[PDB]
Amino acid sequence: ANLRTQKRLAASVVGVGKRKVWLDPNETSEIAQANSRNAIRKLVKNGTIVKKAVTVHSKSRTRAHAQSKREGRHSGYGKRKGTREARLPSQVVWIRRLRVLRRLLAKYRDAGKIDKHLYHVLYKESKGNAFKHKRALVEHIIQAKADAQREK
Amino acid sequence: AQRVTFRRRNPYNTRSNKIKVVKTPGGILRAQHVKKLATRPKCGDCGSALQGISTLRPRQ
Amino acid sequence: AREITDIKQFLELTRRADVKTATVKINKKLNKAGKPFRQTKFKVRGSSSLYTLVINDAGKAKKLIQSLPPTLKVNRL
Amino acid sequence: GKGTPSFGKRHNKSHTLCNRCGRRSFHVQKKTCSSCGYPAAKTRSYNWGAKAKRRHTTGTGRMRYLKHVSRRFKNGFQTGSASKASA
Amino acid sequence: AAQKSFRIKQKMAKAKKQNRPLPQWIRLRTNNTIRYNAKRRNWRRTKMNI
RNA sequence: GUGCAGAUCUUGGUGGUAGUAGCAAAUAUUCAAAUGAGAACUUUGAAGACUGAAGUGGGGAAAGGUUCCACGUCAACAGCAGUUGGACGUGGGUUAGUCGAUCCUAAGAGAUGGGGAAGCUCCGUUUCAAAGGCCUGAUUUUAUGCAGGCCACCAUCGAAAGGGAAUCCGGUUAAGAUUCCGGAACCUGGAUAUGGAUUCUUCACGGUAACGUAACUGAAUGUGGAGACGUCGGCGCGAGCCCUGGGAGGAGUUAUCUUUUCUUCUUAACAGCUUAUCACCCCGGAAUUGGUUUAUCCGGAGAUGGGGUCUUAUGGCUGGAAGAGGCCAGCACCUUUGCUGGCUCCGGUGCGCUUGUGACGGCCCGUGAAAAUCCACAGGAAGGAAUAGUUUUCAUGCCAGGUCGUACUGAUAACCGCAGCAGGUCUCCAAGGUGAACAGCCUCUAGUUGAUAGAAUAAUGUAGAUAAGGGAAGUCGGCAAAAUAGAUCCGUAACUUCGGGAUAAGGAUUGGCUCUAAGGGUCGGGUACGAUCAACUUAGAACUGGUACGGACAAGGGGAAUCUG
RNA sequence: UAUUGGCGAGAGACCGAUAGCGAACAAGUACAGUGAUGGAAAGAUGAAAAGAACUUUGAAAAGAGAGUGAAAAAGUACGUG
Repeated sequence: ANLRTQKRLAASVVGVGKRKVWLDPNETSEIAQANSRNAIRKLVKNGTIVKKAVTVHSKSRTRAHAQSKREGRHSGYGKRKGTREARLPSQVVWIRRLRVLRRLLAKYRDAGKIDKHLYHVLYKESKGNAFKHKRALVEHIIQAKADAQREK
Repeated sequence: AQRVTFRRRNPYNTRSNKIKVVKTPGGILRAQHVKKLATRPKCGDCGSALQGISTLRPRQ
Repeated sequence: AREITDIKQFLELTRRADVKTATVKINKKLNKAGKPFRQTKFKVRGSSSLYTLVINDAGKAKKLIQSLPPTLKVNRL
Repeated sequence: GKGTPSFGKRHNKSHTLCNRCGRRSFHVQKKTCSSCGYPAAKTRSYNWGAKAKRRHTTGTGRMRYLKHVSRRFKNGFQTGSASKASA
Repeated sequence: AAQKSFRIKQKMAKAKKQNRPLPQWIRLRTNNTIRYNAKRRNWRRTKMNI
């Protein structure tokens, strides 16, 4: 027999590749007469040609490994191959931090915790430095508000 | 991870050959060809885009 | 490809002398938290566009199919 | 790199079909045929091309009109019809 | 080519019909000396040159 | 045209060599069944592998021309074979208002009037030319003569990647599809009828304004916009993909374990409502300077602020539209093959990848096309209702949209290389892990498993390696190989054009496991904190092992000088 | 008076298929080259297909017979060879 065109037709009828259709090796006389696509669509229905389900590619050894990165493993010096700027650019670190310090300063200003004159000083020091994080800005605001009240 | 083709016989990435990938009701990806974007009309004196005017390609 | 929202504007559409046909499509849906209800779609086919009227109250649906003209080739579902 | 690697870049026809002789001698950019020519009503032929006239001259084709001129002359360019005879 | 002019598609249309052997009744004719089609073309043996 | 052994004679045929050189790149095949006279090679199944998504995948441009597909078939071709084939014989197949050509111009090509040249022809492309037709009047013989007014541009060809009217989804074939079929749209040209609108203030009203809208007359001529535009960098946003949670189905694993592993959960064009950076308007009038970007620019030429208007890229909802597509289950049956049910749900995240886009910024002695075409404005020529008109840039209605191409390959077998040649040949899409990575290495989808085979394992090769002790003694010459190599931390010389040299040189660390600490988002405070959610980055500590840890992969040898550019 | 073209005739101490025109033949053909151009090879069964009915071996080409023919020492690989 020659079931090459029944291999090709069934891959188009089912909707998979030719590597995922299974022709019955005991019904080769019935498949060899299926010259049409309406005849192939019959042979899928009575089980002569099946769909041959997908080869599994499990991500479980990824998800088990990715949990340990979340727990903190595999990040030692012998596990890094890129530079520190390659893994995480210092501009992105600065962008994260400076968008934090502008957001708390804008939040403090319209909430009424700080006024507009204390803001505009803190806007330009945060654009400079000495506010390493959100904690270092807040202890500065706490001190400067208390000192201006002590100065009052 | 469903790779896609052009739909016309221009196989090059020209200005007239833009592609947005859209999901069809057949559950597959298919590319659709997007026309080039309309500019706003500009003012005859200052050159700024003048408001209240719809931005269409010129024959529309 | 156009929704009609006024039910009396939908009724003047059916006598526009190009609308030979229509259809009544029934969809089983839920009323936004719980129990199911019956929504019906009254689609008339004009000569250049299809007009749709969605009716959520299945009682008001019954008073509308009698309000259709007797000449319209109404295709239920 | 001038032989078989360089031969793979040959996919742009210098010459296309001529409308006067069907030759594929019509140079596209020059817009002229190298065998007969589309410009200049004078068919390209030279006396140094003795074989080249032999392929293209009269008699080599159909001669849809010149087939009958020598026979039309022999009867002295008649007009009319032969009327009738016996048998 | 795959997007052609009609003057090119006309010349393949003719050369398609000339892609056949002799009619076999030809060889039975009186004083026929034609034994086979001596102008047969094939696409991978001789290009048409348009 | 008369005698051949010679001319590296000419043409044709034929040996020895010789069943010899060889048919060895691209990891790789094996078992069984079928078929057949015959199977290492054809088909099916099973297994093992490979390409590893910058593919051996899915499409195209040039080119080819029917190789596409079916049936029959094996003399020649597939440098073994052959029942197979891009072969042989016979047929079948390419369906468009919307995809292209067609239209436009680019660099350029090239007539006409002219001027050269004995002439073939050359120059020239608006020239020293009497260069061509546009909107309506006047006809109520009647066909279009003639009357106002304007326009003066002065051929044509040249892009299947530039410009450009308009189509999407689902299904179908042996081979066609944005082309056929079902549904649903849009454009152009054309007639046209009704409704809505306008009108007694004739050619609309509202808003302080930006401007709004279902419309809301406007010829000649003029002005303007769109078409119409560089490159790089970072940021914001969207789309698709990736990753992930619950749930509703199915499949796999189950000695033991695993609320587990894999998979379906989709929504087009078009249309209505809504939606934004930028920009603009009104109120107000700012130093105690304020706003604000990742990037320092903006404000009395009017900031911050309060209130608004617009562009609709883009997104959300609804229609299209669940009836489609997907995943399942239950019944049926030599059948065309059915019939009937469900479910198709709600989220999350981001220096992710690709891409589009916006506001910007850098750069230039580089500032990064044109035209067709379309619209607007100015102007107010002209036609215009009240006993009744005006409008067809609003809604619906009616008709038509020609011609040509459309199959397939696009290459380790369809192209060019004398060929089924390890060469050459323009481009789109682009999964998971490791990792900085579109590197290498492994896998998923899809696709191949093609390249003459069998048996032995001499010499000498070719490709890949390893070597005790010495370490260039080899050699023209350290040629070839080895050594080094990623990241983190330390430490870096002469010299210098002060920018570099510089990864200088030279050292140390690196796994696994268990912890610690720091770095965030959103919510309620009348005019000090807490709840909660979600990230991978960096630093440190203990323990542990045949001192191993960039454990494969990947990956600098360095220095002191001379000649020279 | 000229006449290697055209058309129609008649000839020859010419050549006889590697000769004679390149071409006695589907010859300016097949084929090559981007193109200008280049450019072949190739005539003969027999008087007549009378081109081998039928049998046998073989998967089949074909073999062995049988036959036709004056002759298969003429079998579409065909005069002689």
